[PDB]
Amino acid sequence: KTVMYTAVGSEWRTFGYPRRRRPLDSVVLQQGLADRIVKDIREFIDNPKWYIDRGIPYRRGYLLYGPPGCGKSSFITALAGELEHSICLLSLTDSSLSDDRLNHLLSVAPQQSLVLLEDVDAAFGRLTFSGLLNALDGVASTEARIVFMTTNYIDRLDPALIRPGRVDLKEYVGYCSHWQLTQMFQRFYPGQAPSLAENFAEHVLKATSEISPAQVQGYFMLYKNDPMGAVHNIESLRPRDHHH
Amino acid sequence: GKTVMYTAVGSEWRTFGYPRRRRPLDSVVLQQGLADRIVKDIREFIDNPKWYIDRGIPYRRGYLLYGPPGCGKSSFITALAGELEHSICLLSLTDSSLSDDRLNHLLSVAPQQSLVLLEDVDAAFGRLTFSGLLNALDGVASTEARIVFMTTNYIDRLDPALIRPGRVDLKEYVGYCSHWQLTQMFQRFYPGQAPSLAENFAEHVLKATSEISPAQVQGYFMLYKNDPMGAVHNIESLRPRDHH
Amino acid sequence: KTVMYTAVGSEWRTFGYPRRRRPLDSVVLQQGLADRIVKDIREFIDNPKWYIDRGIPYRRGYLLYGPPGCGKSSFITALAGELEHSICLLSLTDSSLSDDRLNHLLSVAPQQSLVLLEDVDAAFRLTFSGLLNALDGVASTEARIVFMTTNYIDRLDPALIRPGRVDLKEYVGYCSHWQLTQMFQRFYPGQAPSLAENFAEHVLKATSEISPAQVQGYFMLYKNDPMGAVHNIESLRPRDHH
Amino acid sequence: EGKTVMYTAVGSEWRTFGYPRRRRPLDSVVLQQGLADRIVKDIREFIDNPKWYIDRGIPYRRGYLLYGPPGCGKSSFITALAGELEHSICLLSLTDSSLSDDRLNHLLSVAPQQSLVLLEDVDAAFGRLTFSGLLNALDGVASTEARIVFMTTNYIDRLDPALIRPGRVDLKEYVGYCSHWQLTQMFQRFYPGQAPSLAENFAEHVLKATSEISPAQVQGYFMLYKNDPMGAVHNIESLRPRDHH
Amino acid sequence: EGKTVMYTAVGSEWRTFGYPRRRRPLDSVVLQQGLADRIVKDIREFIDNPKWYIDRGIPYRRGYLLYGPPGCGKSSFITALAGELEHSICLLSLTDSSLSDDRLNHLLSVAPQQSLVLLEDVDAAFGRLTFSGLLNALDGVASTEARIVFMTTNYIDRLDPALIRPGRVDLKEYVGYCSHWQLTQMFQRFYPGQAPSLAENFAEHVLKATSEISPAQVQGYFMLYKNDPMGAVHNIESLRPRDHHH
Amino acid sequence: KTVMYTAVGSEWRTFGYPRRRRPLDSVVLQQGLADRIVKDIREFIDNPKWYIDRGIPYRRGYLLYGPPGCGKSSFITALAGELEHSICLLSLTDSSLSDDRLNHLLSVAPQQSLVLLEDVDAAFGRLTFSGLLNALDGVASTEARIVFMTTNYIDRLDPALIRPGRVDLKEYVGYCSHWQLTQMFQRFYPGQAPSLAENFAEHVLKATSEISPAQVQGYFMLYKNDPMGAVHNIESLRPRDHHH
Amino acid sequence: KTVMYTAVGSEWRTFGYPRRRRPLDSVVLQQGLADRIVKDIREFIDNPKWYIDRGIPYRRGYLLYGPPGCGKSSFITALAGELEHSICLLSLTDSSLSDDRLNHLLSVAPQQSLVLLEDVDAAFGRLTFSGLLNALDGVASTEARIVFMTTNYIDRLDPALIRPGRVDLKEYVGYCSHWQLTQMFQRFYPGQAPSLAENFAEHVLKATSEISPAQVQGYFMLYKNDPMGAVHNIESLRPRDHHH
Ligand SMILES: Nc1ncnc2c1ncn2[C@@H]1O[C@H](COP(=O)(O)OP(=O)(O)NP(=O)(O)O)[C@@H](O)[C@H]1O
Ligand SMILES: Nc1ncnc2c1ncn2[C@@H]1O[C@H](COP(=O)(O)OP(=O)(O)NP(=O)(O)O)[C@@H](O)[C@H]1O
Ligand SMILES: Nc1ncnc2c1ncn2[C@@H]1O[C@H](COP(=O)(O)OP(=O)(O)NP(=O)(O)O)[C@@H](O)[C@H]1O
Ligand SMILES: Nc1ncnc2c1ncn2[C@@H]1O[C@H](COP(=O)(O)OP(=O)(O)NP(=O)(O)O)[C@@H](O)[C@H]1O
Ligand SMILES: Nc1ncnc2c1ncn2[C@@H]1O[C@H](COP(=O)(O)OP(=O)(O)NP(=O)(O)O)[C@@H](O)[C@H]1O
Ligand SMILES: Nc1ncnc2c1ncn2[C@@H]1O[C@H](COP(=O)(O)OP(=O)(O)NP(=O)(O)O)[C@@H](O)[C@H]1O
Ligand SMILES: Nc1ncnc2c1ncn2[C@@H]1O[C@H](COP(=O)(O)OP(=O)(O)NP(=O)(O)O)[C@@H](O)[C@H]1O
Ligand SMILES: [Mg+2]
Ligand SMILES: [Mg+2]
Ligand SMILES: [Mg+2]
Ligand SMILES: [Mg+2]
Ligand SMILES: [Mg+2]
Ligand SMILES: [Mg+2]
Ligand SMILES: [Mg+2]
Repeated sequence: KTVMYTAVGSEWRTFGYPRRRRPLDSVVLQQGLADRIVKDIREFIDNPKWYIDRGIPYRRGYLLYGPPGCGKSSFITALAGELEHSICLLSLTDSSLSDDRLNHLLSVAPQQSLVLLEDVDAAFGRLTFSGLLNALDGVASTEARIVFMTTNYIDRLDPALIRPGRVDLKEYVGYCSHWQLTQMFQRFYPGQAPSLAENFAEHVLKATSEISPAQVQGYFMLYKNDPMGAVHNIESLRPRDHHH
Repeated sequence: GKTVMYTAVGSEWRTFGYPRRRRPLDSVVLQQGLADRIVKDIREFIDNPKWYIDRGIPYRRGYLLYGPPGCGKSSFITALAGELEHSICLLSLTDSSLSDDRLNHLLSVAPQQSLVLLEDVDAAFGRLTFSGLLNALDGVASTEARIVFMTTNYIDRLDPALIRPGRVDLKEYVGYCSHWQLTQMFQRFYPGQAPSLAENFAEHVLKATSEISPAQVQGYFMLYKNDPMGAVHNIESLRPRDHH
Repeated sequence: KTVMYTAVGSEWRTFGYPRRRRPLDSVVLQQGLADRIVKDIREFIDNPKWYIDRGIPYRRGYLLYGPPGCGKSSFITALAGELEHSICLLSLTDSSLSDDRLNHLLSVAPQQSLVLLEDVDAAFRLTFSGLLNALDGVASTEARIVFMTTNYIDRLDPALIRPGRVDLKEYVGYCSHWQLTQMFQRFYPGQAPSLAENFAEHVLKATSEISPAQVQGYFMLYKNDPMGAVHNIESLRPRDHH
Repeated sequence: EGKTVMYTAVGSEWRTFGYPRRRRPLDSVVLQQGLADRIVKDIREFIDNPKWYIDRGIPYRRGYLLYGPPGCGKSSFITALAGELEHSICLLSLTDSSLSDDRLNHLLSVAPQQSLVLLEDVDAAFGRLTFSGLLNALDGVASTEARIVFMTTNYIDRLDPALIRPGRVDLKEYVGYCSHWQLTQMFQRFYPGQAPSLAENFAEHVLKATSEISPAQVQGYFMLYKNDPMGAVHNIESLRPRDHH
Repeated sequence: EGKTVMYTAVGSEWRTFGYPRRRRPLDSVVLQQGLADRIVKDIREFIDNPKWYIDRGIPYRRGYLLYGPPGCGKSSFITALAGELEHSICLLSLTDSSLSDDRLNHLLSVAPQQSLVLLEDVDAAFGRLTFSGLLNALDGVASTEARIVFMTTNYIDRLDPALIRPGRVDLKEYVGYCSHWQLTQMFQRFYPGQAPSLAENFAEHVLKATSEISPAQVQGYFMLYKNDPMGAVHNIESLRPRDHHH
Repeated sequence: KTVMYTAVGSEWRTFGYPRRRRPLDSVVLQQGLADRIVKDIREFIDNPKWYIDRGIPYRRGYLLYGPPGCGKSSFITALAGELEHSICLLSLTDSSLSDDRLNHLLSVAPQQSLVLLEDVDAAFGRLTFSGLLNALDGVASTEARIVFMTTNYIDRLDPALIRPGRVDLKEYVGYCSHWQLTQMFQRFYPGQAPSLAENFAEHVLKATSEISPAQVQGYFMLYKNDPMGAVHNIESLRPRDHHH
Repeated sequence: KTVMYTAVGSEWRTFGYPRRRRPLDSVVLQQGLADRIVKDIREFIDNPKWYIDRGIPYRRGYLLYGPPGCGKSSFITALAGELEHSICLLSLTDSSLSDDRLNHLLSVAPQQSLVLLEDVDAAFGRLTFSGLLNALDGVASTEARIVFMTTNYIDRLDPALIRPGRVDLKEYVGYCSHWQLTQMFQRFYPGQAPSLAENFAEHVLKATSEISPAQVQGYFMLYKNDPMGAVHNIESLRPRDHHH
């Protein structure tokens, strides 16, 4: 299972039921991206002695950035499941949250957890920019701590917030590649000819400029157990205005 | 069968007044095929949890009804709830007590077999933040077996991220009367008249008006109770008239 | 009598004494207007089955709009008396009133009452969407009659007063010839109709617009003096403040 | 013999303010010729004729607006009028933290009987009070009967017409700078038992030395010549307007 | 020997502020010739004539405004005047968190008898106090009798005429920079037993070295020449205005 | 020792330990300035009868003004020590401080104290301008009271705040004269030839346009017991930009 | 170990665990800078008598300024460890912090501690500018007190805040020199030929205009125990845009 924590005052409490792990394979990122992040984070988890020998704070931060519906929240959920880590949901835009409380919350994060700061562009007894920077990477910051940040708008982030030592790895999570379309078709319609996934991908890339994995999921939801339906109705993915 | 309304008191849902008489689905006249398409979609969602769990997809669905005042959004959602024997949870996003924390908890403890209703979601944009809403609707901590309905008169005011697939799965325009809605409404208000008389009413209404809401048609029929010939003879009164 | 209720928190409480009913006849609207509103509201009260058979929310809303002093508040008082209804005074500009409280207040309105929203233009704590959804939304209750007033209908959002929120909109204006003769005959009973005619003709020549409130105020200067009223009409010709 | 009781609002209720006050005699306030008589006649006709109102279905309420420049008789007249009618005065401040629409409605409904409710400087008003709350308290569905309201302002042009329409304000009176008649009347009150010809001399000369003079200025001048009517008549050039240093 | 009691507002009531103070002698405040006598005469005539007011139905109240530049004698005169009349002083701050229209009305109604209510810097005023609340407290239906109010300001042009009309303010006096007469009078008070000719020498030379000089500046100058009248007369060029270091 | 008081509500309380007196001689003001202020304040303390005979409020106020680091706070500390006076630290920018509280605090100041108002330019329930003027010199002001004000910005002070009777003596406290440089050198390096102090002063005034006593102190701190070091490294006092 | 304190009201409390000391050698500043600050601060700690004899307040202040990720927070941590000093974390942007509380907090700082004001540019019932100046260097300031300030933006600081006697030593902490690159390579890859560190430094300075030590650390983290990898992949440090 994957345990979710939320902040209640200065302490972390479980949020609802332990959740079924989303399998990492059920999230289709651009080719090699999932492997690169998993390798990076396993190398961090496996090498505390390398950090302590060199006097380096034993912490790592990740930033996933890009358009809505491309896999940021889903990937972090699946990654937590893959690493048997829990997730601490830390809201930076919150009445009770002070610099003092943030420092304490980061210091008492359950072990084997990812601290998740969603939509960190929207932050900027209340939090200050300097409080956030010094909690993430300052004199009092604690060790064995992994932080994930997300944003739709990396251009809005102050460079100081995401410099190495606060964010160690930045990854763009984008609209579907050819490879993501064939991989997603094969996951939703297992045991079809690879040639049929190819047919689907070629035609989607000709009917669209940009398509999110969320749109691809939503389309396959209209053709449950109907792979030929999925391949025949691709013109419906051509963008269409709202009614005015 | 009745329809139970819930409102939020703190972090919990409480019944709001009496159980209400179900509005029959047939008493709401949407554009041809629209009601059937939404009922089919939502029954397919309710009937297929295993399809979602097998593929690791969050078992949640969101609906947006958009369009001008008086065209059937609130009445359809009431009737739909009745058809599916679902209750309705009335969630006001513009509300002093509602924080990101409370919204997360309220969505997590929604009565089973309920539609969470967010009316006028354009008017939303401690207290609630835009990121808190997006992450409650589709984020790491969002709960399963959850159906959300949103409405707006102004879809052009909504941020794309709020209504992307995975937050909103189906968007439907609910507009001014078609020819078909006029004949269907005439036959419901004046049962056992010749179809030719409903036709006469529809043709003449569409020549006297550029746009007419179902609410206006209802209001007109209210002046001609049990007087179908009255309704057919006084259509020039629907030609728009200034306030004094 | 007519009972007035005001909101205390989420509940309705009586306001002062039960009031003497104002007779409907003592409020003089434009010819046919009062009869049309009474007929409409009695048809609503008498026809719940017509609504339920067709699946229509059993609710009706009224908007009276127009210049100060022409009969909106007085008519609603008299109408309540005529229908043996009470009145619930709901102030939309009020510190304690939230969307939640408004919903609950409309749901526990005493039966056989008119909910009165005076000066509904001045509302736009309560949100616009909260008001619209209380008046006509999923949780709105049945057997409910709402009256709205405004001096400024052009300031109202169309969504607030669309059919299903407001079912009947009526303009309440400055005196017609007919209102002037009817008012003269009520204030000076047992005079020749020709004397009411003399009064009306001369008032319409001395004035561009005159409210019933001004006509009442004028007759108050000539209590039991109908000849005084007919002789001093040039005093109604508009005169600046100093 | 009789006194005038002042009430102020404490929460939703009226309480006495200090001592019962000695009545100012109506004759000690000198308004323009006929004005005091017209207001007294109007208000006595209202007090004496409840049946006329009830028979015709008309709300048994009356409102008065006194308007004009500072120091011309508005507050002093209302004090003297209250004394003449053996009425108390309820001092209602519309600019006040605690005052809501709800509290105003309740305060007007429990006003001591035989009182004038006084709204001084009603131009300066425009939880907390709203314009609609004030209009509906003064003349709306829940307004109470046997109620007399007096409003004052220095600035009638700032008042919304809806606030002072008939049924909220029934009688509007301008209270202005001294007429010839007010000058002779004031001289005769401050210097009783002088020849009318001496009051005439005073009035003619004051109107030649001044464009505008308030009764408050005339009172202030007579205060410099207590028991000295010839002094008052001889020093009128001192009333010619003079800059601040 | 008499003292002067100072009161401040605590809520709706007046309380003594520190010790009873030594009376400043009226003669130790040097106003322009005749000004002090005119104010004393006016205020004694008010105190002595309640019957004249009651017979004519006139509110038994009087208000005074002293206005003009800093350091010319407004606060010191009012202190000395209070002492001369054996009156106490009520210090009423109009710019104050707790002060409402209601509280001001009550405070003016329970002012200790034989007191001057002092509103310093009344230009700076313009729940919480409103303009109408102040006007109606000073002269309105509920205002109380046997009440004397003193207002001061450096800026009379900033006062609304309604605040200072007769019946709120009955006497306005300008308190200005030193006349020739104030300079000779002040020299004779600081250096008793000197020839009038020496006070004359001082005054003539000060008026040639300065455009404007406050009594406060003259006091401050004499403080440099305690018991040294010839020093005072010899160092007058030091009163020629001199910039701050910039 | 010198006792420091701070305001707690309407009353004065001791702040920490009694402090070692800074010797007056250890503060080097422009030639004759210290002597003129000491003479003035001793003349005030010694002459209450002169004030009472003439009816003059027995109060005196002082304003020290000028650039940062030139001796205002250190002089007032040393002066208090020389006169065996305590110091009352009155902050005018303070949430709790009302007109009422300021009046009471000035009236109950410990006897034989200087009331110190630092940075009086920065002031302009809560304090008002009129409250401050009337506390300093008004009807209820108390006697035997000495106030010191400081500012870096005398041009920002309203003339009414610092008129005679509120402020009786204004003194500018400026950048080093030749005399202050030789005096400071002789204090930091006792028992050197006057010629060496001269060498130091001449060269500092050629390398600098403006130098504060604080800068001279800071320089001598780099050359403790090294007077030749001090004389040899003067080019280091030539102004240098920040790395920006 | 190194003990961290944070403010709780008017008093200092330990923050989590005593931390492992960062060795001073693990922080690579520009050549000679570390030695100059250590020498200065040891001279201050060792010479109270020199201060008391001359009447000089026994206090010293330090300002480290420059771009993000160049060694300000790391150096102060390591310096505290080297001097066996604790660190008091004082947040100037904080709801509860008044002028009064700041005065008291500076007066009861644990002995043998550095008071740390991070991001002092961001400060400018509640703290005022004058309150801060008078706490740092005023009549009531306490002795045996060491303050460190940092900023990314020294141009935003008012000169009065950082004048000698408030700040005694200002040091720029910048992007990597040639010397910092060879020193960092030799620390991360001990026992390699100096010639290899040289190869690394020359090539990094040709591929970059500016590189922070934080970026160098981040790069070496990709080549743990792979010095030839570090030397071969330097073109990867050439700046690269975020995906738009
Ligand atoms: N790369 C992906 N592979 C598979 N499913 C995906 C992917 N991206 C999105 N989805 C599906 O689409 C929905 C949204 O995915 P999610 O990861 O929450 O997107 P996101 O990038 O966090 N969006 P946002 O918060 O709006 O910036 C979920 O139901 C996912 O299963
Ligand atoms: N399509 C429809 N079929 C039948 N009745 C309708 C329809 N649309 C509106 N009405 C009637 O008109 C009134 C208002 O309908 P409702 O569904 O509440 O509108 P809405 O679209 O939610 N309006 P709004 O909230 O102002 O955007 C109710 O009395 C309905 O019975
Ligand atoms: N049509 C009318 N017939 C008889 N009396 C009327 C009429 N209109 C107004 N009045 C009288 O004038 C006064 C005001 O009437 P009312 O109905 O309160 O006006 P209104 O339109 O509600 N004014 P307002 O609130 O300013 O928009 C009352 O004293 C009524 O008796
Ligand atoms: N018409 C008048 N007759 C006699 N005395 C008057 C008259 N008008 C003003 N006074 C005197 O002048 C003073 C102010 O009178 P008052 O009636 O309070 O004026 P007002 O018009 O209310 N002034 P304001 O409140 O500034 O608008 C009192 O002392 C009165 O005695
Ligand atoms: N006319 C005067 N005669 C004698 N001393 C005076 C005079 N004016 C001012 N002083 C002295 O200078 C100081 C200020 O006098 P004070 O009466 O407080 O001035 P003010 O006019 O009230 N100033 P301000 O409050 O700033 O407008 C006191 O110490 C007085 O003794
Ligand atoms: N004239 C001086 N003689 C000797 N030391 C001085 C002098 N001026 C300043 N200092 C020293 O420099 C430091 C600050 O002096 P201080 O008196 O606090 O300056 P200030 O003028 O009050 N500065 P500021 O508050 O920024 O306006 C202390 O360490 C003093 O010892
Ligand atoms: N000069 C340096 N030598 C060695 N490691 C360094 C150096 N500068 C930064 N680092 C490393 O990079 C990270 C950040 O260093 P740190 O001292 O916190 O930066 P800073 O200058 O305080 N940054 P900032 O607060 O953003 O202005 C830590 O992981 C350090 O180990
Ligand atoms: Mg997301
Ligand atoms: Mg609706
Ligand atoms: Mg009305
Ligand atoms: Mg008045
Ligand atoms: Mg003064
Ligand atoms: Mg200082
Ligand atoms: Mg740092």
